[PDB]
Amino acid sequence: SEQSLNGRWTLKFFPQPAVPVMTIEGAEAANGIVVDAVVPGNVEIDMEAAGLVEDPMVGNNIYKLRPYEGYQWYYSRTFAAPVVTEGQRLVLHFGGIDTFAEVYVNGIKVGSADNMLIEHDYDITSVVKEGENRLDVIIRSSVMEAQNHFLGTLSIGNFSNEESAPVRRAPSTYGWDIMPRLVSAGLWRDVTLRVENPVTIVDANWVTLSVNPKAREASESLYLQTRLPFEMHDKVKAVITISRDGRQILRKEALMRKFANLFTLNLSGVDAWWPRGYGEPALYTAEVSLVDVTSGKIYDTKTSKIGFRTVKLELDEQFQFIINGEPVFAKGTNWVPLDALHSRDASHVEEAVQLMVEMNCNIVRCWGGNVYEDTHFFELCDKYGIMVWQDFAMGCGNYSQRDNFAAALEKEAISVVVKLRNHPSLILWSGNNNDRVSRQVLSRVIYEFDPTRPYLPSSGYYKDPFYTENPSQFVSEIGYHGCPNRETLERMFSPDSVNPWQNGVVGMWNDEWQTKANRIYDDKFQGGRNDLMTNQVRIIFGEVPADLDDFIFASQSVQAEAMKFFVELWRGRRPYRTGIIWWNIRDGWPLLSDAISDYWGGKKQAFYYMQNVHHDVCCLINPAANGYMLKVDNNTLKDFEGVVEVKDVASGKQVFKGKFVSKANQMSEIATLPMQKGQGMLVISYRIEGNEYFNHYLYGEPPYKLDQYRKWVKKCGIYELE
Amino acid sequence: GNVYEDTHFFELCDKYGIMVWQDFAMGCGNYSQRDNFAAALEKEAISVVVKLRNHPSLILWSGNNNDRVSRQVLSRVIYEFDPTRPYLPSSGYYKDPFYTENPSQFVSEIGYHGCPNRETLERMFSPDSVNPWQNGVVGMWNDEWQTKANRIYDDKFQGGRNDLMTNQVRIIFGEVPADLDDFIFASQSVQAEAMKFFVELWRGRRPYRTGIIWWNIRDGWPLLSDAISDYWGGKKQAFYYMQNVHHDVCCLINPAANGYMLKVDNNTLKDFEGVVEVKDVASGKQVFKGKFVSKANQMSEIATLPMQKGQGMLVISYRIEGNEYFNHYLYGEPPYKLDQYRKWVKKCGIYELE
Repeated sequence: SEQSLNGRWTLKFFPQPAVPVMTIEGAEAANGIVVDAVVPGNVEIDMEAAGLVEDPMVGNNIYKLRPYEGYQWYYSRTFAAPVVTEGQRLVLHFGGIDTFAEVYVNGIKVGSADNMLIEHDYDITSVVKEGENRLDVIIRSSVMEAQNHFLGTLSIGNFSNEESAPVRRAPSTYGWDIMPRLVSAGLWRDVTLRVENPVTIVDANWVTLSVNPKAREASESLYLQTRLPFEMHDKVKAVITISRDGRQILRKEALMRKFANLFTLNLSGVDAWWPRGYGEPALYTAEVSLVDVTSGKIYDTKTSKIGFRTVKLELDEQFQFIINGEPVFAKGTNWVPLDALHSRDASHVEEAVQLMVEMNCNIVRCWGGNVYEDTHFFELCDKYGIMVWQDFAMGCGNYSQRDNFAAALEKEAISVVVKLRNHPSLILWSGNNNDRVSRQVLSRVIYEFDPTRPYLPSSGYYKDPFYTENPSQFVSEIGYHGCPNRETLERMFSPDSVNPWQNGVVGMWNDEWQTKANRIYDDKFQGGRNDLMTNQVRIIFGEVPADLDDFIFASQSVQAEAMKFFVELWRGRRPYRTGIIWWNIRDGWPLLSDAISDYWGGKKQAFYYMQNVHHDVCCLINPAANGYMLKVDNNTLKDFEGVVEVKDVASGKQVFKGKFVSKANQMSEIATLPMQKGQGMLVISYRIEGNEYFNHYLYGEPPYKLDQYRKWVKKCGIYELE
Repeated sequence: GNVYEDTHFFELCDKYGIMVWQDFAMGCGNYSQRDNFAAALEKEAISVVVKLRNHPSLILWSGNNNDRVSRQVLSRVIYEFDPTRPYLPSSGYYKDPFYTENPSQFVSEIGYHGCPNRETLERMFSPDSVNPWQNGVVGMWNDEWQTKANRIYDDKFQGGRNDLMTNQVRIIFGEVPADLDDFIFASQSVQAEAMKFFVELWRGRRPYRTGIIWWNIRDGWPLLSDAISDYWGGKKQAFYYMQNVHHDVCCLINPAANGYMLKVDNNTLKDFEGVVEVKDVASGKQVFKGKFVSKANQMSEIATLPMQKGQGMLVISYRIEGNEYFNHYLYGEPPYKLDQYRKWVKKCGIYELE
């Protein structure tokens, strides 16, 4: 059984002195404040519930959490230890400790945590009592831990904070241009008590050796590691079961004559796992149990949903992902922190993944500035067919080449790889970077613990040749600023600061708008990152509107047209272009950013534009001095037939009407359209297998008139001005 | 896969002139890349290198394998503690093109199964299990024979490794003999002809071929294996065949659709002169007689012999500096008749059927 230690804990906080508190008698003796804390949680959530801090999402209140970065946090609770039989093991499991802390059980230290991003398991079998036991965790300041290290030259001056270089925490917690500075602390993931038998499963590594999708065959390997007392050798059998919706497909039983074994399962009548568009995300329940051959008692059982899929990164001799022997075109978003207070991430995962399902992304890149997402995130990507590109947790910056950092990074890499290597959605590991970390440490971990996935050591006007003539087949990062919806503006800003213009002077941002750009520290300055919004609006629409609703529509339209153009340009230049990962789909804080949706679920206009150019089959138009090139792109393994009609919005004249055949996994040209005069919009209507789809193309050259573009969008009949 | 031999082993190889290729103790398998295993392997490598680096017979260190162990740890130990020896990070029908058209100048591993002598069978097997056929059914091994294949764990199954003995016999001699003594002679003859052919093929294709290391000479347990001698000293028939094609100067014959190519190979630094005679065993007809000059450390061709009809054996007799030497060549193509091959071996006058 598994007993949960989540719930109400006791939290005592106080400023950290020159000598950090490491013991219990020191934590109880320190003059501090005591509050009721919820675990999993962040300490700022507990303090806001106590009325001690104000909502950091509103105004400049984010800077008011500054003093608590030098505090210590004393967690303490009491649990009932279950009765253990002789030979069993009692494990205390922490899913998330932020970050540097000493763990005590019954006044005895059981471990010292030093990594925010990985789990920490402790054996407390010999230190527990009978009845109620006391658990104590004394966390110290993450910021002050940086001064225990001497930084290398290239670790200073990067965009990532110097405080983030020598420690193993999410880099964006120290502040970024898309995430606030909120280091925080606390037990931000589950804390559980586990009772393990003498015979228990240490790890079950499922690996697809081969997959024959057209034959509905697959060869799956199970690298099983167990704890097996020698008196249990030749007396325990491993029971392997592959099932789908309850129906049993294969059952293999084998006697456990050694603690580690490889079982190869040659399956038939099983479907392959495919990313979105290229097929179904077929998942099968894989269960392994350790059963006594005499009494039949089950000692342990591991269950998960696995997918039969092969992954190969073909480096062009600038790459292309090969899934099940087929070259897929990757279209997706970068994944940023779901929340600055990362204990709330698990409450956003389901709804945020749905943003990618609605977008019809087939790939997602987990940004190295974020924590590693939990298992439930990958379980969702498994069943929705979203491939996962995982960067290791290092941000814009170079890191130490010494042995201490390598050992800490090796311990972290092995932990996260073992935790995630069995998800079919996971397809790539990246160093996000001569470097020991990217070309030796991380590559050596992938070499030993996951040889079946590739490892990569490193990663104005939207029609400007900088974007157009970029020779990369696979773009990994690309984004344009977009002002959030009015409702999100009124919620995060003070009433007198909702309008951005200080004194009404167009272009000069007030202090609260400068905070939500994002200004990491509270320095009073004018301009900076927010000027990107007015600059991009001034280019496309000539002048920056003074009215807020006009400025919202203008800024969201610039982001919408720019983002839609990049996707249509990459999908339209196949088969040379092999993939596009844009930045980004969702904000992790109430902020002014280049994401296409906010922290509160407010979808910007770019989200609807991007959604209509991410379909499995998409009719689009690419620019040409000869006029318009009507194309259709197919990101599936099937051919589709439809009828497409293009008419001019301002005149109502029909420019083209005819049927098309979209060949599988390729771009097909439909027709070349006559060049229209001046500026305007073409509406693209096409029907495929009884379903209506819609797209558009804005012709002409900037500067455009804002009021004219708005009429064209409303008459196009696709997007609401809202 | 073995321990490191002690000093007395290398002292013997020193005085008998046997070069030693030493693999580090890692077996068919990849190993950890972490620091703990590297430190343990480094401590082990330095110890064994310091212990053995002064023996003249020792000529090569091998990793038996991007790998830290083979391309960093072990190579770094050789770099510092023994820079005067090289370090290498890594290593059916016997006339099938898989063996014949193998382009490697130096073969490191090659072997064929051979049933041990009757005396070794009766010693390691229970009396009712000495005969391999369970219920007399030819091909089905009893449990004790399945154990000595070798079955690592006591799983009751049929077939597996032991089927290699009957398969190789069925190829060369058409059918598997039911009589034990016939099966012993058939299995040992298949191993003997296959092993002798590989050595004669590599020695006969010099100077392109540079060396051959066959597997293996002795068993380390009472077992059914591809070694040419058992744990109790029982020499299989392949040992005597191999011995006659390992001489410093060896007259041998390599196959050709044109017939037979009588060659002589020299693994010395001296030239030798002799007289060689080849006659057919079944007919007694003399096929060739004449003198030869074997140039040092090279293969020299003597003559091309006329192609004989059907199947048979040629006996090769040659005298060098007052010493008689003997070899043979089996011509024709399988399947052969077991009783006919046995007569040819007995009349060849070299190997005893025992």
